[PDB]
Amino acid sequence: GVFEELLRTSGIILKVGEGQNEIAVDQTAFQKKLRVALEKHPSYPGVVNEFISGLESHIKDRSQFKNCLLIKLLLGIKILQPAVVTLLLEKIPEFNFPRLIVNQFKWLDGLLDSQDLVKKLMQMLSVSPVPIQHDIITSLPEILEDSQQNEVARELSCLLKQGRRLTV
Amino acid sequence: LVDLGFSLMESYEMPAQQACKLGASILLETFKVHEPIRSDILEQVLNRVLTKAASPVSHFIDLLSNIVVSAPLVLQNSSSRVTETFDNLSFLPIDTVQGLLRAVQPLLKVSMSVRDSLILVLQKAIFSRQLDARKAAVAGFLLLLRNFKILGNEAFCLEILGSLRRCLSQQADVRLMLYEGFYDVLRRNSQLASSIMETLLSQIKQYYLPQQDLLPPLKLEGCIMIFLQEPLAHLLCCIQHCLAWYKSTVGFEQNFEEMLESVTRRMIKSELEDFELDKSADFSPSSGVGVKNNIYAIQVMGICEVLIEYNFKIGNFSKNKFEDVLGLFTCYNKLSEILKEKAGKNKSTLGNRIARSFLSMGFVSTLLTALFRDNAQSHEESLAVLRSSTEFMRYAVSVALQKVQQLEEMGQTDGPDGQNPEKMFQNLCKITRVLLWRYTSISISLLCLEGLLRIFNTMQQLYAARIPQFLQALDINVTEKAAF
DNA sequence: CGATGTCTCTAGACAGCTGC
DNA sequence: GCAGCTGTCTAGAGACATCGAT
Repeated sequence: GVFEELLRTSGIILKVGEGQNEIAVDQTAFQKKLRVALEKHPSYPGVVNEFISGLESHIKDRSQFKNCLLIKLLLGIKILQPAVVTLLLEKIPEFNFPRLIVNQFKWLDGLLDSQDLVKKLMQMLSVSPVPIQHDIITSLPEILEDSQQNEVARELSCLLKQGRRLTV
Repeated sequence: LVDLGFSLMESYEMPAQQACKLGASILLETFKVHEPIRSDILEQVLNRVLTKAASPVSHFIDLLSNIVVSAPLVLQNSSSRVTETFDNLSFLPIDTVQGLLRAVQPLLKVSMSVRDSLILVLQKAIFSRQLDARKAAVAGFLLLLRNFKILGNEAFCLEILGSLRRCLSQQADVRLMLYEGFYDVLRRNSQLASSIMETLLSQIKQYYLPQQDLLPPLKLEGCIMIFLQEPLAHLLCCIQHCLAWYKSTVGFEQNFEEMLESVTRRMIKSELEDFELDKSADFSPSSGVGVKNNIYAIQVMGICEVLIEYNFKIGNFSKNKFEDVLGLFTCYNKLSEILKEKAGKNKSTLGNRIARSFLSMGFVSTLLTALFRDNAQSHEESLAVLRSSTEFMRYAVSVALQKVQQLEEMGQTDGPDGQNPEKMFQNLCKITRVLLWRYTSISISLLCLEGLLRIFNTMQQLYAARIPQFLQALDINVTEKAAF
């Protein structure tokens, strides 16, 4: 609930459901307010750890994920760099639902370590239905910004070799 | 008339160029004076530009610009049928997109719907991982920022800031043109300029290595993915030009100046002994490591050139900075005259000269005008020891030959004010005299004379309508001055 | 339909004709 | 005494005749 309190002082309201985002329409004051809140109360490993625990407890609800439909405010801090990744992992087995995060990650490249995250996304792709796998395969260029061309080309050629039915 | 013009552009593809001129003329006349058919003319020209890239098709964009600047309301009268044209990002968006946006600028500004369509099409285009698509996206970004003017709706200002910052993470090739185009939009903002400086400063901290005047700050290892990831020279050139603009306009700025000064003081103390490329033959074409040295070698040359502009501009007749310029070129020549063009690439005789320079046409004009045809008490005896560097003399003019050659082969150049034809016209009007004065002062003069041949060639071939002022600027009938 | 080979050449080099 | 200097040979690059069928 620490992240919930931090949202209460600077962020969204405590509303779990299917409503709209209770965030100010700006990124120079509300974002700065969230940054100063995250830089004033959390200043030690223990408090940031309990803040991470509160964030995991809060955002884990599917209602919050539907409310998300942004997340760039959370990614403004380095301490949530893998938190957004693991929340994406928690949101991915919801279908056809992951379309929201697929479109949300569009126009978003905040990441912890793309090289390992690529391996992890094909790892979850090994256990995905056909349609979601097709969308994710379309989304490999989305997660990159042309900085991992060689390995991604190698792996997509491997996918082409293994999968002929899903060549499109 | 309109059918004849349509088939005229069809039959074009010099008599063909004259046919293009005649067709553009007749289309413009029949559009200007005929009211109920101007929409038909707009539809015809919109349907004719598409699927036309093999032949030179600049005529379409230029006559479209002329007819919309004569009558901008036709597109709205045609219910803004330009939205479908946004798909042209895949055919040939090297220059057509830039000119098209230039033409449609006022109608994008007045009409909110077309602006929204443009922003959404470019937003979906930017994250397409195609080189061509990204080039089209960055080209459109170069224009959209200056499409909106507030320098003399604030959400519109602040929202566009992060797009290019995100795009900066992409390859070097798409990282290239943003460095050049940042100045054009920076001439059009006050606080957006501050944010752009902060973003560029954060970018340059990636390769700064803050160490206070020790082993050189070469983080070129990151620009290896045999390949290159970030053109440090272009980034440094943009940094210098934007810093000069900010200084002339009126926390980090003081830090910005000192770290730039620290780098200048570090290059003079970092010679080809602390450098990794101290070997005279480490370069090897068609090798995995030699080309890595080659890209490192070419990148540092641009690094030296940029700070030559900085020290000359930040210092004003101050002997301390002049010797810094000497040391910079000393590092430049010691590493450009030899190693490269000995083992890098000189097997074929070099038709051209000192490699592609990242200087300003304004700067080189100031340099030559201050160097030659300038002798005052403000001169601090620094040019006296600077004049001893005849190797610097040859480079000081060979860069100018490179710039006006860009104006010869192409219609533009590099550095600030590369697209404002009056601006270089004044620059060309100024540099020509000192170029002539250097020739008439008495190789070195061979360089300036070769330039004059290319000023006159460029003057007639490009600035044909602007000849009389240039002819009179050498101090109305052109012949009497020409005969002189 | 027009890619191609042939040819005036300008210079550079290291090597023969000056030298030594 | 083998140290000096003296020049056709070879590779650069650019314009033309036919190059060889579309």
